[PDB]
Amino acid sequence: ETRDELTPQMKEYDRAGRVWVPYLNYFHRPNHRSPVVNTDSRGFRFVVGKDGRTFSEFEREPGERVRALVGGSTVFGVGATGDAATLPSLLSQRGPARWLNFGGRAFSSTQELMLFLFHARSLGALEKVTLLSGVNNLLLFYLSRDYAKDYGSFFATEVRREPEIVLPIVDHDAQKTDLLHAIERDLSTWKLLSGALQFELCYVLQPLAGWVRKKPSPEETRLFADRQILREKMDLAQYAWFSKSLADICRTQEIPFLDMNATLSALDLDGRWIFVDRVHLTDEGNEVLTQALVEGGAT
Amino acid sequence: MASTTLETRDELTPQMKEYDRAGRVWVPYLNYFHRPNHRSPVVNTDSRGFRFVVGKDGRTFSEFEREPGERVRALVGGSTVFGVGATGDAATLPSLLSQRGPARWLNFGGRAFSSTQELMLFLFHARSLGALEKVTLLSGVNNLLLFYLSRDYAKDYGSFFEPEIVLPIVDHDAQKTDLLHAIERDLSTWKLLSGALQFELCYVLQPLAGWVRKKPSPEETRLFADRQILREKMDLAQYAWFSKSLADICRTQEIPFLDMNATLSALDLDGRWIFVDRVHLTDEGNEVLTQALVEGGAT
Repeated sequence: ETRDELTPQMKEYDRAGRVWVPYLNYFHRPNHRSPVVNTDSRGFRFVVGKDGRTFSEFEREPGERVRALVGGSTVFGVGATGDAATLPSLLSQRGPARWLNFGGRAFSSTQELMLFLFHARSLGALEKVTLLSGVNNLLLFYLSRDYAKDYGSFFATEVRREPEIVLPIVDHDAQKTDLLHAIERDLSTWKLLSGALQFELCYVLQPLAGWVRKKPSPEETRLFADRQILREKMDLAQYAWFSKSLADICRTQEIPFLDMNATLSALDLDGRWIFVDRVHLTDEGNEVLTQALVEGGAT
Repeated sequence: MASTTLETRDELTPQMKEYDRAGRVWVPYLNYFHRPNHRSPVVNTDSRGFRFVVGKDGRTFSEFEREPGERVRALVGGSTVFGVGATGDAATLPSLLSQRGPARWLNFGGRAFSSTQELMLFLFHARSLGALEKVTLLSGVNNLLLFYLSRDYAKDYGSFFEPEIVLPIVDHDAQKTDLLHAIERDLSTWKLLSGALQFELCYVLQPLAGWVRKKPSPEETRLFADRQILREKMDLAQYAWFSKSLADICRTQEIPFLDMNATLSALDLDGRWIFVDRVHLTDEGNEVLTQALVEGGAT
């Protein structure tokens, strides 16, 4: 099969496993061990710095400079061939400061914020939190049958089981705007935490294959050939609206904003193998993304 | 068959019928909140499930509505803040505090909430509230009660009403210090919010009938006659440990703390009808509590 042929590492992200967690609803199974992916006792992915030095369990020594990359599966590094090939590892291997992997597979913006609030007190002082996010809230909105504007939603809302707070959606395209509220509210909270914990904050719209203008590599073409939202609902008009909408939110709140889809389109990636699927990145993808992050002042 | 009479609950506390019917809905992340737009003589909730507050001159406040110049404070907690046991919205603590002035008080009581749910409810709605002068937390007991009802627990997250994050409890009494972590962690987030939103913060251990020294009223004697968790797990030894443990957390974080159980034991309430049940207050109880809160400097 193509996925096993070209991206064999994916069989291991299938086995990594999720567990139910109160409030968060889910996180990664802790203590997972494999050559591709390793998680510590709280479910956080290992980070690899220089010469194979591994960091986990919120370990922090004196004088260490620490930063946090927060997001979904792009931050976790689904599609990487190893812990060392993920963004936090690549960022740690370059810059002065080490980076924490606060990526949560399939997390919405609200789960990203909550994961940080649940553990912030164990991390020490952070210089910079970079948020690499956005796409999941758009995706899971269109995968939802019901939605609460004030709270948002998350993927496995099979968890839920006359007046209600979570209301049925009648027209996803006509009610789009409602999903922005959760992002704007979550960003406002990050802004509050930025000043209180004295870290710089940057919001980065994560890359989506259909939104990056790039002649695909032979590998990509074959991988994508194997659902109507990620298709029809996520067209370039959608990108136009979403990107603009998040840039407006961030500007109003004086949050540096960086749209990685536009950044990757401006680079010359024609024919380069960047994606293992429409959402996830290869090792080379992470290398390029990291380069663009550093370059864009988001690190 | 001999004629049937009203249950002691319906005869002495008929308003409890309305609290049974008021309703509870599922909400993501919070897991549950009050059914919105509920109408009854006893209890009313707005479009978000928050209870109505009655200010001076019988004026009702809801929907986070605010006028220019208003001084606003927030009472955050569980069913004691919500006002289960009251005969009307106007007999609840936020209403009693708003009538006294100088500020109007929001009812951020969530029925059955844990400390974590209380914090999340606030983080989900804070941006809509405007400036707050003081948040008063009236809480604690539920985290203890829910810990002893839980069969499983994740120390980093808590709980509410192949490896795992949520671990089974082997001995509640021996693992009971685990529940302090969630309280201390949430309080540190409150402490952080108090600085960023510039409001005063104060913690009040909510009353529990078994923890208040008071010769029972005749109503209370009938009502209490009818879960050992209340019988043996919440004994005076438990009260001693819990109260002292919360005092230590609050002193470390420089948060003013008030043990309402001790405050009420010191007053002359012998024979007075304070408790609708072991956890819920009468109207009279809310007046006593309000006076104690104001005199204690917790408002």
